[PDB]
Amino acid sequence: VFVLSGYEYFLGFLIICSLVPVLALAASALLRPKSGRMIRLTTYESGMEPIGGAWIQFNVRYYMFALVFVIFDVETVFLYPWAVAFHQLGLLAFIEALIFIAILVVALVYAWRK
Amino acid sequence: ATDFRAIMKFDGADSPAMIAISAVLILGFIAGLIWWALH
Amino acid sequence: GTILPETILIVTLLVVLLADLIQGRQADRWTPYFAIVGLGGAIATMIPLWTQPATISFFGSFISDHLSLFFRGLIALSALGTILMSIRYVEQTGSSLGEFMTILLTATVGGMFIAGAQELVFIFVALETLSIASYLLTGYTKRDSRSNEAALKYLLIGAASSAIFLYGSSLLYGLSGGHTQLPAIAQALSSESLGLVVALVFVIAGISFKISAVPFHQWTPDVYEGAPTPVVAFLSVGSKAAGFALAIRFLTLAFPSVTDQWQLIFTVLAILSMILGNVVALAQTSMKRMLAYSSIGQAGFVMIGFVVGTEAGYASMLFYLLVYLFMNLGAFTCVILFSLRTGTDQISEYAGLYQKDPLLTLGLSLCLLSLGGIPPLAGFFGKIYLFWAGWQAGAYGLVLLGLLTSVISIYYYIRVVKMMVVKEPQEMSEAVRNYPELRPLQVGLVMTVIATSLAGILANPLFNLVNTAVWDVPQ
Amino acid sequence: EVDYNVVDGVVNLTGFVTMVTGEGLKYLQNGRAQFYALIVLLAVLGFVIFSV
Amino acid sequence: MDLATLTQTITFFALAAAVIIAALGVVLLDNVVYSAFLLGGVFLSIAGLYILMNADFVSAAQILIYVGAVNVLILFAIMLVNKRETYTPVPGRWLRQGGAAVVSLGVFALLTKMILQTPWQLSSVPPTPDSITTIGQHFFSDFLLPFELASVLLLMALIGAVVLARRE
Amino acid sequence: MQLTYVLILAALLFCIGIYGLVTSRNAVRVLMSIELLLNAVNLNLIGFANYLDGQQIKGQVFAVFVITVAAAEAAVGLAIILAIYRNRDTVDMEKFNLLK
Repeated sequence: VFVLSGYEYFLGFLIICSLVPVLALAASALLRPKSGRMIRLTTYESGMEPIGGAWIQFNVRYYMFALVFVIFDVETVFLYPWAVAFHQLGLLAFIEALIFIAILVVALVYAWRK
Repeated sequence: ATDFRAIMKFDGADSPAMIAISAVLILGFIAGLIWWALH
Repeated sequence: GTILPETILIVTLLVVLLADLIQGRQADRWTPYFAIVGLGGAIATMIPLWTQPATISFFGSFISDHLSLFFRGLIALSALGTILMSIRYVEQTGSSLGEFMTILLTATVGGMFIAGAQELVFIFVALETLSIASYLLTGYTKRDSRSNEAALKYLLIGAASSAIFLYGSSLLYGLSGGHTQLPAIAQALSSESLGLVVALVFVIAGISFKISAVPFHQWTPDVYEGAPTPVVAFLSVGSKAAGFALAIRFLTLAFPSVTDQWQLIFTVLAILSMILGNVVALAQTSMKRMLAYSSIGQAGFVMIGFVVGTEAGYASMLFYLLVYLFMNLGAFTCVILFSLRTGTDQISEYAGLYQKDPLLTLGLSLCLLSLGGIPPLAGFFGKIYLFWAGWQAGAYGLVLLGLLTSVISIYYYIRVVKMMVVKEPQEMSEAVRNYPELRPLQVGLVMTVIATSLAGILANPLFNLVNTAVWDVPQ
Repeated sequence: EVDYNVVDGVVNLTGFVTMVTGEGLKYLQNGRAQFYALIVLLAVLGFVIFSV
Repeated sequence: MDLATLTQTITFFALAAAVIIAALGVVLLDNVVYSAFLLGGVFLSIAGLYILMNADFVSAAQILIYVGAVNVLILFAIMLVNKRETYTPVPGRWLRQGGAAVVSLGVFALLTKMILQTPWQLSSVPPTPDSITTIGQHFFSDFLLPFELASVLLLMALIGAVVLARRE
Repeated sequence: MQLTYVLILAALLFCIGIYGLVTSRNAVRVLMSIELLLNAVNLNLIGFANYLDGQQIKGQVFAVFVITVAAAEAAVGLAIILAIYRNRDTVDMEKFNLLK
């Protein structure tokens, strides 16, 4: 049983699109110089050589945004069928969903004030 | 024990062996009498 | 439809938002008050819908019979006491207050939902609200390594146990066709089977993590040491009450009231819990660790409470749990009030306190003694009513064993009184030499100690309560 | 001496036994989440073996 | 005995092999970055398995949340805590594994013994395609409390993580 | 394509997740296994929904709530792990043994 009708192109196209990179890239090794491996493998630090140690001094400046993104991105999945069923539902489900959205906005304001 | 130091100065009474063969007699005495009593 | 059973919950929910908004605008407000006000208003809203109307269901996803009223009011009182404790305890540490009470009220709303639920999805979501809030509050003071370690370990363990519960719930949806309800689930499958037993056991694993039963206990000791203390005070009482309400309302009603092997499993867990907590707390030096293993043993007493379902074992659980609320909150108020002033340390530093602060001594002594089953005191009546019920049905080994483990637990409950009373001024510790000698805490301690010292003889008014509550569960 | 040793020691031994039991059972609690991961789900699955 | 049911079968077994291999890669590989990317692969393969089972919304949501957001969060948190993975072995490093293995294996067999013993109710009716309007109806007819309450769940989780990872 | 092997595949993910849950050395590598367990349960639910209860899908909604809560809980877990990395400066989970 398969009622989705609209697939059997997704599969083959996932195949052909997973096959364009591997094939345009395999049509490069057949015609290209080989490796040149001594000093062309070094790492680009603007002409000079890297200093050493090579750490990053990690920060939450990019973690916290992923955190709040996970929150507000889980949230949207609760809204697509709401919008799509808003024809059938009508009232008392808009009143009941603006609660969801208002508590979301409270979370947004919390993250905003910090 | 070491607290019982008076005219009660019997030496061979605190050893574990003598305590054992004293408790044997006392327990066997009460046991012979409880068997005598039931029957 | 029928939001009237829901009012209490959403009422508390309202103030959650409020206690963030005033905390987002002012950053220093009087939020400790009127949270008490809304919790009192909730417990007041419980009376009009206690017995005046009949039991009703929201949509079938939520039922509000007297049992749910009991557990909801209980968890609300636990949150109230924990707030009254934690106001000037969390302020002593360099941390906020608004997010704290927000999370505490959120856990409270979750546990007040889960006591009246009969549907799988909603059970899981409420359980996860309470669990995640606990995961946070365990690590809210991240300046210490042990707090964060406990929060990590508690989070990971609880996530795994919840996933097991969730697998079992998936199976129970699977079996009997669709049915995500609970009265309809134990309605289309009504016979012993392998998969039903697997689902049973996984749900037992999910619940025992909440009610601290052994071998599902290893989180309680480490977490109760590491975590903030008033967090633990809410955690034990509220998480247990939610767990036991879940146990009844799942195993009895939604799950099955046929495959009654779970009684045997709870006998095993209660036996092990009594034998473990009361024995291993006897070898400790910290209070919070001792209280953890105590809580395990008290859970074992409760578990023999409701393993004998005859309309009195369940009632005995309910009463003893109401009573353990007061008792344990009083003990935690006393250890808070000691750890604030100068001490901030373990059992051996309580010595010689009867000269400095006699009020705290009265409080903690009465609470600890009630936990061990001492006469006139409420815990004694709770334990003897447990024994009455569990003996009436025919469990003979459990009664003797629980009695014996209470006789064992009195030892480590009396060590603290040996310290606080017997130890003379020639044996004070360094902490008590320089002891000096807040308001909401004192009034809470009084309101708690008078209860645990008077709510044992004044018992008929709240045995009628519980026996009115427990007409509803099948048996 | 039979009273102070053969009678008293036998019952004080009860306290000794239920003390050393507590001293030696806490090692079950070892401070390892993986040991709980073992004796949580292997703590059960014995409860299924004598069930069905 | 058909071409349309054959593609479903071949795709299903391919996706299942990918899932198993990538999960074993998550769990066995010493390096953890490879494990994170293979975890993303597991998520994609499971989202492709759901489509065979007439669930498209939840499939797109798994591709949108887990691999999209959570996996990125893990790929941040992992370089937050990389220090050349200098771990010295313990003597019982094998022992624990063995225990886990047999325990885990038993569970599988036990679960398998259920899955092949119980008479499932196959319910021969064609499923419904509109698996998104129906979920909208269920969020406001049956499962409304979880909607309204997961709201405050997400609020509380934000409030928690924001004040547990904050640098101070 | 049958319900039986779907259930078996989910149980195999469950087994593997337990193996990674007990075998783990790191602390971020445990949430990965937990997420695998949650995926397995979702898979069981979707199978039940397709075969057993189709005309009103009811397990798909429950899987939506599952992926929701799992995302939130993973968020909170990584937040805790970021904090323990501040103090102990590692994630070797066998160094978090504060009991003997």
